[PDB]
Amino acid sequence: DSIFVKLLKISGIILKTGESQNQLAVDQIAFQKKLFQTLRRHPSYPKIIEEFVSGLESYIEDEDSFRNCLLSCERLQSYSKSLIKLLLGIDILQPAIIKTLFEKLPEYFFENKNSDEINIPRLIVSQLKWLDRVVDGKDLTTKIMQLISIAPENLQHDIITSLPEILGDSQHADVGKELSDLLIENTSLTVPILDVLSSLRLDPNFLLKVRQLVMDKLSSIRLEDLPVIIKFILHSVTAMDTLEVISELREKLDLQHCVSSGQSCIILLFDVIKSAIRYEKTISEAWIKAIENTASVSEHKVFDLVMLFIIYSTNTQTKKYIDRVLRNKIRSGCIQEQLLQSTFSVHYLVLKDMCSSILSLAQSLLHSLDQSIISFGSLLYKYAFKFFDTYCQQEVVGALVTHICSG
Amino acid sequence: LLKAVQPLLKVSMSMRDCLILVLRKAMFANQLDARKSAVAGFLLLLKNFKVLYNSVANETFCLEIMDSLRRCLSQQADVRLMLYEGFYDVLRRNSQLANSVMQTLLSQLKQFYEPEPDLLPPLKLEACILTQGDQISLQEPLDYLLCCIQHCLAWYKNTVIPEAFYEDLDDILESITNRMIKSELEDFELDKSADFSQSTSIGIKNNISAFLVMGVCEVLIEYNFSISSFSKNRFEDILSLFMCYKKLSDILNEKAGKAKTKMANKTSDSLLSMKFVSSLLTALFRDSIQSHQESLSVLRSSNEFMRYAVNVALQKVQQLKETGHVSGPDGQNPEKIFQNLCDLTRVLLWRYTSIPTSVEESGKKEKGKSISLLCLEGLQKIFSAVQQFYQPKIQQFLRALVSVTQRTAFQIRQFQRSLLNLLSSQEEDFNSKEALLLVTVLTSLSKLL
Repeated sequence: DSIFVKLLKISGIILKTGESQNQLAVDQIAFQKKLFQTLRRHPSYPKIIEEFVSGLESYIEDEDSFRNCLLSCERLQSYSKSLIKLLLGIDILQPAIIKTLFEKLPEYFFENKNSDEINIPRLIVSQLKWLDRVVDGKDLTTKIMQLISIAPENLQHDIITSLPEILGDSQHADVGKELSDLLIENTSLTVPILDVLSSLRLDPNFLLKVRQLVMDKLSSIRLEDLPVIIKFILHSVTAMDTLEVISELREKLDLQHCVSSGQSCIILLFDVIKSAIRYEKTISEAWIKAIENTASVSEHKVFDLVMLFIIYSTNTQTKKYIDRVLRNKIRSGCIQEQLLQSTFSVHYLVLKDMCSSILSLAQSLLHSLDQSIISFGSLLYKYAFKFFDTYCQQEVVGALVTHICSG
Repeated sequence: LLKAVQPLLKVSMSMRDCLILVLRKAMFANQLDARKSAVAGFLLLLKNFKVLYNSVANETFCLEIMDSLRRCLSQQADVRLMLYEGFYDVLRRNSQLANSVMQTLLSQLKQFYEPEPDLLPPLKLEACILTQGDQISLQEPLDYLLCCIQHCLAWYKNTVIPEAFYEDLDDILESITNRMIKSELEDFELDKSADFSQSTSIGIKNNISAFLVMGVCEVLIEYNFSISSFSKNRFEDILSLFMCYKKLSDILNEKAGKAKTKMANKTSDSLLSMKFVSSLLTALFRDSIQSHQESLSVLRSSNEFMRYAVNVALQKVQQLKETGHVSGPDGQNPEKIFQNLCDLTRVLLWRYTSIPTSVEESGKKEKGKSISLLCLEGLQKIFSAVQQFYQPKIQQFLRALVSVTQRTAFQIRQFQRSLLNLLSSQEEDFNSKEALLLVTVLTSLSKLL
């Protein structure tokens, strides 16, 4: 009936009632360009957009019709993107659409998961994701940050986790500042900010500021939050603050106050460490040399050796620097059994995967002289065989009989 | 990696849809290599995925990709650049897209184009710059863009036709060229209103704008030359363009004469294809055709121009010695490069041999940068670069100009007698350098005998 639904029908899309996923009679870009060019060739090209938006907003006043305008379109030639996203790529309707889209949503902050357990705020933010074009960022920037400021904890948290695909290089840095105003506002809300900010283009100076605003609040935290925090920290460092921050961190931590969410989130911490150690050698070599330089004090702890094993497994190339560091380390009356005991007593699930890493170390130890070497390499086998799988045990004995027949 | 892989992704749909998924997760990432590898992957899809399995399964899909690339175009400069560089390759491999592809860049230009004549600074140059927190940066390399446009469009007219975008673009570039002739650096606010202070945000901006300007001019030079069957008004226009270009270059020499010589950004590579340069020297030195000659007598006059348009071939071959590749179109199809190196060698031999240094009429200042000398310098660098890279095609090299050796000896003797004449002539101020690199040439040549 209306210019809205009629030009939908013309452009190759069917508008259904509000019970089922809408259809489309042509390809997506065919429909989009037919709509665009048809409005352009239609006279009063500026003011037909007003009739379009008025017809649409008058149509989506029903909850289910609104939801079906938002739901995926049904393809014949068999699913595609929704109607509303196929209008959101259209740059000329774009600002008015974004305005009205942000406008009515505060009717729904209590009418959440209405019919089929669908977060309509999550539906309406999920309209704005992987936008292949943005026409005005700063109007959206003002709107998004104020609409986050009004929103509840869980919903705005979900919105926070979905921003950086939406945002452009026009509007990263400024929102970096406003997010620190949100960072300070709540202790409940500190971590998904770090997720976002880690995933953004921001200057290293504000990044270093917020890095210190994290690092002062390291030991004042639960475990749940630390891998996503630490991931951010692992890609917050410079090339020059590497030794200082590794030392700062390593001396500051507990890993033991937290000690079945504990071992699970420590595995995720270590996965974050595995993702950052792999290529950023400016941090991995920084770490190796940050601990070899703290070989003086024999009070260096589980984390120092866990990292030795992980990094020895990780980098094929930096194996022998680790090898030589440990052969000097062991000799000083440093690394001893009791560390290895608790290491394999609690931090076993991480090294459970790194069986052959341990075994290679052991094999490389038992070859040489200095019975301290040989003693420690044997203790390694013992505890490694003890706490690990039957596959690990099978592997161990294989390796042992090999050292026997061979060496 | 993906050059290797993709023949898998002809077959698989799951891996294809996981790759493209990762490419569209990467363009919105913080680390820089995400954006660029995302573009790279995209273009390679766009390349080999079809020529135009069902074609209806691919066209829509590649269009979807290019709708995605309109995002990257909203991102930092080099990500735009990489597109602009790749698109000629795309079209040579995948013609059917042209009607779309042009528009993608046309609209990209239209944020800068000012289509009202009697407006002199005919582009928006404060759209190609970004200032925030007193950090001042380039965005939208317009120069490379125009280069892309020119190349694609010429190729279009060449092969595609044997439809309104390009019939417009003709008159677009025409109006741009005319406006460019009579914009005299105070529509750009240059040289006196600013002093290219690398300290000040404004002098920085000036530096950048100027580089862009010169690049623009270079492309327009290529276009004006390409259009005509050697019509004289366009050649006068080329000379005036070049006169403004050189004016800018010597402004920077004034500005680069004061500070220490770590501004090696002045030698920013030209936006002229190897191809066009080959064709240009071919037409300067081995053209006696009266029907064209009235125009060429205009360029042949302006020596500065003639030495610009050699220094280029030097920058191109020097790119070929430092890297395996050059910047332009067909800048990695090595046979194209081997063609263009042969067709430089040919002309420079013609020039150097026929016309030695002792016919000079310039004097002491240009005697430190005389032209025949630079023809020879390029010859030294070519011979060096070939023996390095195109070893097996050396018999092919020379039939241009029987074994390897007779060809080699006949080439040698020209330099040999040249240097002998050089020594026998004088002892007062004999051209040290000429001798030095004649010897160097012979050195290179030796290593085939």
